[PDB]
Amino acid sequence: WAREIGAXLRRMADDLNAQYE
Amino acid sequence: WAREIGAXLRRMADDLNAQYE
Amino acid sequence: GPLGSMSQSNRELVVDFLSYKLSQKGYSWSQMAAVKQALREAGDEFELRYRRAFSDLTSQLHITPGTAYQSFEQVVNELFRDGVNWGRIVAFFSFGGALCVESVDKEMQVLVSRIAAWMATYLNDHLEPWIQENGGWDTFVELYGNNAAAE
Amino acid sequence: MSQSNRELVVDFLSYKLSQKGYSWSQMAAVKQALREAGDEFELRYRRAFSDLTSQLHITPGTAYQSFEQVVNELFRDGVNWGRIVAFFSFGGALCVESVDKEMQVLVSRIAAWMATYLNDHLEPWIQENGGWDTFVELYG
Repeated sequence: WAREIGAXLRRMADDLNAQYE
Repeated sequence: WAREIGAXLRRMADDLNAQYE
Repeated sequence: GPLGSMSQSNRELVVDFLSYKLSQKGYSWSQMAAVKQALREAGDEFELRYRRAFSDLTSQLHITPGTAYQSFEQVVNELFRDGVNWGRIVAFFSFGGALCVESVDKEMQVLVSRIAAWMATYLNDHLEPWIQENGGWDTFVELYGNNAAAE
Repeated sequence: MSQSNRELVVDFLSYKLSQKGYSWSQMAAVKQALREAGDEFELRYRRAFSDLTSQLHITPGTAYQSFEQVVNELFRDGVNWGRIVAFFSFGGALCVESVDKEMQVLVSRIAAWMATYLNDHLEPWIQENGGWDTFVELYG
């Protein structure tokens, strides 16, 4: 499900945030 | 001059418009 | 009301991002958003259709704050000399855009808001009656935004 | 309208300016920065992202619940610029999916959920880190 989408977005976002920092 | 650039935009515009209309 | 990060509408940001994503799939957020997006695309298309020539033409105009309006006025009056069609309207937009970038390029930034204002006046005064008569911006959307070039 | 036309002129010029790395306004700069960060995220993660978005089951009656679950997990332990971009990209994919499924009634709603969430949960962190300007400067 939805929550376990948000956790695997949060994979994507933190590892973009570690490109963009 | 600016009129004969204006007339050769109006070349480009009509030969775009004749793609669409 | 000094503008800045804290006066910035979150709604506006969201609507703008969503309009973009919807348009990339051939969809739209609203007619206003679809008009804006179709204009951007038509503009790109127009500029890329004669990439070098459009650039070489605008480059031929040597704008300075003291000559900008007279050059703008001659080009645009001539562009619509014998009438209006949607193609000419797109060209009108692209021309104004070229003029703005060049203005900033030459450290003539003051010209940006003047150009924008001359464009709005021309649209509202000269073009709006034609646009309204021809079924409004909805017609442009259908023609250009919802169709690809013949080729 | 006539303010219609002026808004069209601003949007178009904003766009031409940004294509050359200039900005009509801070707001225009933020918008364009966001559109391109959203593209980069979606292209960067195209297979994974597209496969995640296919894992969701949307109906007009429950989409809001699904959105809350995704988003609260996205921001479970706080906020960063990466997560904010993922947030927008997610919202965008939710709208596209909605239209694919003939559920366009959801689109204006998703916009409202997002704006409200930005307003309540994201904006305080954004302004605490220098504002949208900070985002424009790192995300070009």
